[PDB]
Amino acid sequence: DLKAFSKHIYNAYLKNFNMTKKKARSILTGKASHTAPFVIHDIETLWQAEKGGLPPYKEISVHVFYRCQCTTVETVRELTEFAKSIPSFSSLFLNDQVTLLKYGVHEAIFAMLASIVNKDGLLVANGSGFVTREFLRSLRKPFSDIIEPKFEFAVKFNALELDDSDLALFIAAIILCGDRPGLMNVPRVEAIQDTILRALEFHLQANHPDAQYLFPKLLQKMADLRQLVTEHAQMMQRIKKTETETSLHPLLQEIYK
Ligand SMILES: O=C(O)CCCCCOc1ccccc1CN(C(=O)c1ccc(-c2ccccc2F)cc1)C1CC1
Ligand SMILES: CCCCCCCO[C@@H]1O[C@H](CO)[C@@H](O)[C@H](O)[C@H]1O
Ligand SMILES: CCCCCCCO[C@@H]1O[C@H](CO)[C@@H](O)[C@H](O)[C@H]1O
Repeated sequence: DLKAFSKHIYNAYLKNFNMTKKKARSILTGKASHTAPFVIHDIETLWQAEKGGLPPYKEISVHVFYRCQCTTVETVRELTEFAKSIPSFSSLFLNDQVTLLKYGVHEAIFAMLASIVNKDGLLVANGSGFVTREFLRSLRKPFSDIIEPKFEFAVKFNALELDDSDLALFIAAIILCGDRPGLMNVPRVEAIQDTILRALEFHLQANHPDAQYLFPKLLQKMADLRQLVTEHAQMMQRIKKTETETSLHPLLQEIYK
């Protein structure tokens, strides 16, 4: 049953991800709690944020880079358990599960990223802090170059105004993608992806009645995410080749192997 298929993915989304877009958006607006997030806009406030774990300190731009690794790695662990909560996904052999996570987590991460982003920055520390975009721009290359492209995508992505129910299905479609290199059972995954996209279109018709061309637009965003991630990978291989003092989390090294 497709209606129940969708609802199961929605529950897995709520059960496995720390913050919903509804949570984040209320913070970024200021309705939620009378204590707004602590703004990190420069070195001082960055230091104050740390006061109130990671590899040896090298410098500020690299410190930010490590904080980013921690969030990506943490989000990978949530995507893994969210995917595992999808019965269709757990029926695949374990190696096929790894292939899809290896080549899908980053696409899923930059799509979820938009939920905690606005034109001015993003949330950190579970909504307790807000890092400004101008500050992340002030970092030295190539760390400023690896951050700014995501904001440009996030702002155009938020213009679609998806709610958490849309995103749950949207993320499952990104993970269950038959195009990944080295997949063993392509037709199985192709079928699963087709069921999700069908349920996604069915969902959007109900959830966004007066939103036209929303489904083809999201398919275009999926294509955009492949471009964004591929560019991100090149910049990562740049850091690995030119930033000797910058280490990489082993899990991410396996993804970029
Ligand atoms: O290849 C990989 O996967 C690793 C390299 C990723 C580097 C690029 O990361 C990004 C690019 C654009 C936008 C956001 C991010 C990082 N993310 C965060 O949520 C996030 C977390 C913490 C801080 C932050 C905390 C305290 C002090 C200053 C900080 F900057 C900032 C952003 C997204 C999960 C990817
Ligand atoms: C199901 C448990 C037994 C699984 C044994 C099959 C191992 O396959 C390996 O899967 C990896 C991606 O997942 C690839 O990177 C490797 O090249 C491939 O050799
Ligand atoms: C939690 C899983 C998400 C992270 C996936 C990382 C997978 O890395 C790959 O694992 C394969 C066998 O495990 C190796 O054959 C590949 O060389 C390696 O690139």
